[PDB]
Amino acid sequence: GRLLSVLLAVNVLLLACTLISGGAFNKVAVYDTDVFALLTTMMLLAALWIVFYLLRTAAVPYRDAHAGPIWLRGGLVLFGICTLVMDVFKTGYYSSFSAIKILHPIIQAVFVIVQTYFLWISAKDCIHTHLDLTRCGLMFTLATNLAIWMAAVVDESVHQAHSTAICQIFQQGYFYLYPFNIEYSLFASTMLYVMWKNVGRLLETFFAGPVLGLLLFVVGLAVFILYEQALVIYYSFNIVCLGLMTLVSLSGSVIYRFDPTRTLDVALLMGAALGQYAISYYSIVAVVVGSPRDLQGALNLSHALLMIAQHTFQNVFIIESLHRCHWRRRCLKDISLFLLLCNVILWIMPAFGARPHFSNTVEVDFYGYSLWAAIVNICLPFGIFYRMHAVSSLLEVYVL
Amino acid sequence: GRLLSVLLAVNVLLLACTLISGGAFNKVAVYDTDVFALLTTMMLLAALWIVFYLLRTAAVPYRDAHAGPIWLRGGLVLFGICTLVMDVFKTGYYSSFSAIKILHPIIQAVFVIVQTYFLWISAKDCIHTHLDLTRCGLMFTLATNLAIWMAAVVDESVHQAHSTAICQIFQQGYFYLYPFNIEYSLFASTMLYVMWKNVGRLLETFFAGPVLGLLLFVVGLAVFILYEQALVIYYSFNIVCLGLMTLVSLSGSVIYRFDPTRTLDVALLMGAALGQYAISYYSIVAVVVGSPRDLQGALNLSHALLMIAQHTFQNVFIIESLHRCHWRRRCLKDISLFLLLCNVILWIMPAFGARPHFSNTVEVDFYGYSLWAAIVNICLPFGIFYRMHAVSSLLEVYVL
Repeated sequence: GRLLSVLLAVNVLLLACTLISGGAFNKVAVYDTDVFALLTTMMLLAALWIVFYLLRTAAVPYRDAHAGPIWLRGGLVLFGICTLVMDVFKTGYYSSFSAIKILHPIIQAVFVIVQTYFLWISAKDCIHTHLDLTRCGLMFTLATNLAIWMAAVVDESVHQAHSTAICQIFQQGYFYLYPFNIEYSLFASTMLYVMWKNVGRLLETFFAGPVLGLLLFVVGLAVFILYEQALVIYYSFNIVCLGLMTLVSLSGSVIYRFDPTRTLDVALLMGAALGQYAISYYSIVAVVVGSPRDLQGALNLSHALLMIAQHTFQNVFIIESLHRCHWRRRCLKDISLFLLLCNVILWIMPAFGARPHFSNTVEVDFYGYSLWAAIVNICLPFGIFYRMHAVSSLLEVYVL
Repeated sequence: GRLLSVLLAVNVLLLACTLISGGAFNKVAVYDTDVFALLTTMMLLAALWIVFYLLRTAAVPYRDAHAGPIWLRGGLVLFGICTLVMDVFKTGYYSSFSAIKILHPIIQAVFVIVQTYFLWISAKDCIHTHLDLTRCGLMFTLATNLAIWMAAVVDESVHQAHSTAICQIFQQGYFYLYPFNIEYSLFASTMLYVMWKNVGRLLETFFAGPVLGLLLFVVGLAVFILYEQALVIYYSFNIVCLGLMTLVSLSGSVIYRFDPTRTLDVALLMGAALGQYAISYYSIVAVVVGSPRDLQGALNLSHALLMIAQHTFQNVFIIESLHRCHWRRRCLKDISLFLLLCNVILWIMPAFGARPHFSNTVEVDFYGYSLWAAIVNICLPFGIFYRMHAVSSLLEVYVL
């Protein structure tokens, strides 16, 4: 049943994985035609099951509470809208001409609309019935989102590596919104998995931190808009933000030392941080084996090490605060604010920034454009997910 | 605790993964020096924990029964000995000259000896104490085996793609035993994971089948020794063996239709079959997008489809028999014998055969030598694992 559903998801996802990675990395010709045909079939079958579930459930005597956190649902709709805009540019590019290539955007739009509505209205639904059928359907939808994710990463790693009409605005706009589509796939997959296990079950502040964060929030805005090289202040600000975050988060852990449903929260928090760990690890290798000891190289190495340290210490601080000061209660409510404001800026740059991010120029010549682009496309969405999860967790700590 | 141990394993394995895949696929120079330094550190720390566990346990009031099946332990020792022989060729190649390169074989030999002894004498041990410390140690050892597995696959996919003294016998012999080392890593990882969850818990035949299998067993021997191209009888025999296996396994399912601790057994059986599914999927793509409709192409496509069908139907037959004929009880004991004999030959060819296997010549020009070799090295060990698991399961069915 559950194992069968898992096996099904894995087996069908494995079939998509070889089709996506076999027809794109072969030598004779790029066979992406069957990739779109299978992807269209997956969403159409996934959408058909979803509407069937909606029709037959218009069952769930008890409702979950932590299954649908607002940050998860909000990101799904925000990236779901971006996926719809991406599909508009998808069809807008198709102003020429194969048939399944044109079909793919429309069926994708229908699937994302239906899936977003279904997840919004059934995020915390504890299905007590049709357990056998729904588990396969939920897992099939989970594999569908991961199949789109895998295809999107491969498609991005091919067009970006290899770099008619007004299409330029339609093409580049379409290719700019891919990370948002990948973000939607990651956001849809985690909530589908949350519902899959949720089947057949019944269950005052100081005036120094926020101002420091707000100026960092304001200065962080002034940095990435400036670039919309010969600049080293982007690294300087990021080091200061990460360095301050590392010390501030660590200090909060010291204060606690001086004086349930969380399992998924830690797993998502620690698991999503692996995306930045991997990027930093590749960055560290590229600077100790590649570029010499220069200003840019030293700045990149310090930025990667500070990213690792900040992720680790913020994670341990959030974990400790989740488990749990006459004058330090206001301080504790103040530490969370500085990190929360500093997490939003560290969310904006990777998400809304350009695909060839500034903070990676050595790992470009060290790993090549294609390999480094693939690594970034695989890992950075986990960084965005971690940023949102950390913002939500810091809001929870402030509430507590 | 358990999650922390998992996180630890994942985090340290992720660090090894980027180091192995970053220092080998970069552009300036192949930085495998730090790969051996980290790998040596991992086993040395893993070996130190294992002997520490052995010394302090020379605790476990109750013993598991299905945790250490004989096929799992036997394969570990068989491939553990092969790993020791591989390490002998490893040091035997080092008849020149860096320092850690020479150290790596010796520490690997110590680690494999200690780990094989530890797994043999503690396969079914239900650790009721030191749960926190042992779980991290078991998971760290699990990541150590996977780190060696990942390094072995990358090392194999690099030397094979790029193709002094008598070393030729020392080098080629060393490079021939890599799949056995990878097999040991897969075998060590699964039993380490079996013990990780086993912490803090208290729990007559007919005369037509065997002769058909025995001649197929004998003929199968006569095939692969012949090659130790212009030959198409290897495909002809494999199709006959797989075709007969597909019909025989399916027929056994029909007879049943006419009239607990297994969760890991199905997961290992179905999960390991993914290795052959992936190889077949890549083979199917290479023949419908690449080579035209020729004798070799049609034979390869039929072989891949028959592999998929045989794996699926054998899996469902084994699963159904695990859940569970006045004159058909002898038949049921006879169906298992034909598949069991036919699984041994289908085990011998991928394991003891040459690295450029005969059954893949199109997926060579379609995917390139490097990509196809990497795919085969990733997937085929799962096929060998599945063959052994199927042999053990068919023996169990014959006993039942």
